[PDB]
Amino acid sequence: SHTVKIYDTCIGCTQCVRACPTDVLEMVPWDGCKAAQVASSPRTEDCVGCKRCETACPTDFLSIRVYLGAETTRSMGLAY
Amino acid sequence: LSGKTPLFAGSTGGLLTKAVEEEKYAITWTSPKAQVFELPTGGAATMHEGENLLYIARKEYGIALGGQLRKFKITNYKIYRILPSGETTFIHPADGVFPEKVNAGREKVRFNARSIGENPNPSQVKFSGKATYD
Amino acid sequence: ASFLSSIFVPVIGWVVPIATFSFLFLYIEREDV
Amino acid sequence: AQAVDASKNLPSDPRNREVVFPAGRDPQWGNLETPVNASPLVKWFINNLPAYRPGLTPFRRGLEVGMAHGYFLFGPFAKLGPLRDAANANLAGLLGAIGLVVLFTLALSLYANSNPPTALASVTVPNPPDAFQSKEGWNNFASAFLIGGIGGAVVAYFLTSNLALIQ
Amino acid sequence: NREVVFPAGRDPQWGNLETPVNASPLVKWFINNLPAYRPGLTPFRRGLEVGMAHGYFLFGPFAKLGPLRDAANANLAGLLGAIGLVVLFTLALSLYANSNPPTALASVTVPNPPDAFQSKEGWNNFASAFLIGGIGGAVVAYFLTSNLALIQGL
Ligand code: CLA
Ligand code: CLA
Ligand code: CLA
Ligand SMILES: CC1=C(/C=C/C(C)=C/C=C/C(C)=C/C=C/C=C(C)/C=C/C=C(C)/C=C/C2=C(C)CCCC2(C)C)C(C)(C)CCC1
Ligand SMILES: CC1=C(/C=C/C(C)=C/C=C/C(C)=C/C=C/C=C(C)/C=C/C=C(C)/C=C/C2=C(C)CCCC2(C)C)C(C)(C)CCC1
Ligand SMILES: CC1=C(/C=C/C(C)=C\C=C\C(C)=C\C=C\C=C(C)\C=C\C=C(C)\C=C\C2=C(C)CCCC2(C)C)C(C)(C)CCC1
Ligand code: SF4
Ligand code: SF4
Repeated sequence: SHTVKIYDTCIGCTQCVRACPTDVLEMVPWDGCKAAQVASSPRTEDCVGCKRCETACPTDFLSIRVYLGAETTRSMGLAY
Repeated sequence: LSGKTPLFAGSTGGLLTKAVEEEKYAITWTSPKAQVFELPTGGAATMHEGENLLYIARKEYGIALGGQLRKFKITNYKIYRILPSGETTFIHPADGVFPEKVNAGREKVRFNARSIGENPNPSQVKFSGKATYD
Repeated sequence: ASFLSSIFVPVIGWVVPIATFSFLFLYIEREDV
Repeated sequence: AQAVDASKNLPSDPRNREVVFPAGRDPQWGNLETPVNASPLVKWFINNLPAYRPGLTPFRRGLEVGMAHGYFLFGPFAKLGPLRDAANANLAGLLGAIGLVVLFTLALSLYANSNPPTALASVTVPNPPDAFQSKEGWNNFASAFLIGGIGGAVVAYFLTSNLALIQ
Repeated sequence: NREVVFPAGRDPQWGNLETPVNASPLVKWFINNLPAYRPGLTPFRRGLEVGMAHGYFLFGPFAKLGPLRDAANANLAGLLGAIGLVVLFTLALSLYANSNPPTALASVTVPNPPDAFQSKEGWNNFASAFLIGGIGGAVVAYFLTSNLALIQGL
């Protein structure tokens, strides 16, 4: 449905993965020798576009972005 | 899925016709003490002494409930996805470690090595099926 | 000649909407188009 | 002290008996069993209505449904419609009432052709209602609504117009 | 411009030819969605809609052109005469139904098998509905024409 893109400016705050209500994000180890970790977006079907992660990321401009796209039952948050 | 349902009289807010037809969810957790906890949708309920189970409409309700369980110091919250055919999948944690703590088995996905400002202009990728963020 | 208005007004207000909405509703609810 | 204060906790108190229950045994479900929803009186009435009555054909259901509505819809057009004070007042009600039945039957067959999802089950009607889960059942229901609706309106027209002769 | 007429299907061996009248977009919809071919209907509903169309059609010739057309009971003759013709039409169906009718054919305009007219039951249920709808269509046409002056008089 949506597309959550994670850019190079991450620093491993782990704030995005916590703020996500639907657990769309995950912190994975980066192949960078001195880079501790980096975020990920493995289960993007469950994104609900609430943009909490964009509010959490403390970079000058956000390392993470949520681009709106094709909607569905899960993305629109319809229990019915 | 094995567990005792929390004791509550019932509520208008809860499972709907979507549950039978489309992907009802279920959350599982084990409690040390029987305590009163607010339900995800209206009201209060009493969790049992061990192996509680609750059927849930959306995945958001389960994780929202898990944050409340952490106030009671219950961190073993498990969520499943129940299709109409009965297929149950260990959905929320794919591996035993939580999403916050790093694990070697995971792999980065949808990672853009460029900076956000280095994205191309949309005029460069018009009439191609490509998107700027990709 | 004034009898034309007695036949053209109602079909515009009733027949044309019923035909358009009925076709459009079945068209949008179709599974394969 | 009064005994009413002491008995508030006991289950023998008429207070503590609870009328409301969860839908079925599962409390997670949406509905709540209430005396309006789950009483034997209401369950008997709703389940035995033509839309839910057991062992009836789809054509028989719409005829019973249409004959009621046709007989009902004659009233508003006659007494309160235009030309209510005139010799042809009752006649205008017969045409206007049949007009809705045609529009109503159109919506039925129109809703029928669009694949209807399902007929839902609730506390008042636990079983699935009928074979209203297909185009064939809804289409026969529509044709029956038309016949009964035209007949019911004629009946109300005959009785209402010839009421003085009946007196 | 190029050819408009094609063979039925891919095979040219078969008789039928694809033509505008046979295989146009408009004609295929009308014929296939007529009650005799419309999908999702039972045999009873098909006969009802067919009869209802025919009773309304057959009332006219008897009334405005039959004997006593220039009389007070003109419109009444059309209703009774049409019903007698509908009954014969109903009787014909029962004979064609009760004589083991072979099959229904599939042409280019109706490519799929047309309907469940492949048995005695489908035709018999068709006949019962023809009489019900057939008599109804004539009774409707009688009350309108007889009371058309009133309906305009309103
Ligand atoms: C634009 C087209 C259009 C036309 C031509 C009409 C025409 C009419 N409307 Mg109407 N209407 C329209 C749009 C239209 N409406 C819209 C958009 C709305 C929504 C706001 C309404 C809301 C509306 C109301 C709320 C009412 C009308 C009524 C009427 C009738 C009143 C005539 C009169 O003076 O007294 C009556 C004069 C008569 C000669 C008796 C009329 C008898 C009816 C019209 C016979 C109809 C038979 C019908 C064709 C059967 C249908 C079946 C068929 C499809 C097979 C008249 C026929 C009034 C009414 O009661 O009509 C009965 C009325 O109460 N209309
Ligand atoms: C605004 C809506 C409306 C109107 C105008 C009417 C008008 C009429 N109805 Mg009626 N009805 C209605 C709604 C309406 N009803 C509803 C909602 C229902 C279903 C609950 C019915 C069920 C019904 C039946 C079963 C019968 C009628 C009959 C009649 C006619 C009585 C004869 C007459 O002319 O006496 C003069 C009329 C009046 C001075 C005014 C109306 C008086 C009637 C008796 C009112 C009855 C309806 C009732 C009070 C509605 C409340 C229901 C609610 C508690 C659920 C009259 C034309 C009878 C009939 O066919 O006539 C021969 C008949 O047998 N109606
Ligand atoms: C074949 C030519 C022919 C024609 C046209 C007529 C015409 C007529 N005869 Mg007659 N007659 C004929 C030969 C003919 N006769 C012969 C050969 C004899 C000697 C046996 C008689 C003996 C005779 C008698 C003794 C009487 C008549 C009477 C009548 C009249 C009433 C018809 C009636 O009720 O039928 C009803 C007809 C139908 C129910 C069917 C109509 C079929 C329609 C028109 C089909 C239309 C098809 C449509 C256009 C196509 C659809 C296309 C689709 C894609 C939309 C009418 C003027 C009566 C009368 O009094 O005359 C005034 C009368 O009593 N006739
Ligand atoms: C008390 C009560 C109530 C009330 C009730 C009511 C008010 C009822 C209704 C009423 C109605 C609503 C009625 C109606 C009836 C009707 C009728 C009576 C009909 C008739 C019909 C006929 C008879 C027809 C026939 C025909 C046909 C079908 C076709 C052809 C033609 C003819 C005409 C033959 C209720 C339930 C709410 C609730 C509970 C209690
Ligand atoms: C344009 C065109 C066309 C034309 C058309 C036409 C011409 C039409 C026809 C017409 C017709 C042909 C019509 C008819 C109709 C009918 C009706 C309208 C019916 C009615 C019915 C009823 C309503 C009934 C009911 C009932 C019953 C059933 C039983 C009991 C009684 C009663 C009455 C209730 C065509 C297609 C050719 C071709 C193309 C184009
Ligand atoms: C549309 C169509 C078509 C076509 C058709 C046409 C075009 C025509 C037809 C035609 C016809 C098919 C005709 C018929 C006619 C008939 C007649 C002409 C008859 C008459 C009769 C009479 C006149 C008699 C009377 C009576 C009765 C009924 C009973 C009692 C006694 C009396 C004698 C009274 C087809 C098939 C392809 C297909 C389907 C669709
Ligand atoms: S910069 Fe944003 S995406 Fe990267 S670790 Fe911090 S909060 Fe997560
Ligand atoms: S919009 Fe943001 S907070 Fe919401 S699911 Fe997507 S990434 Fe997580």
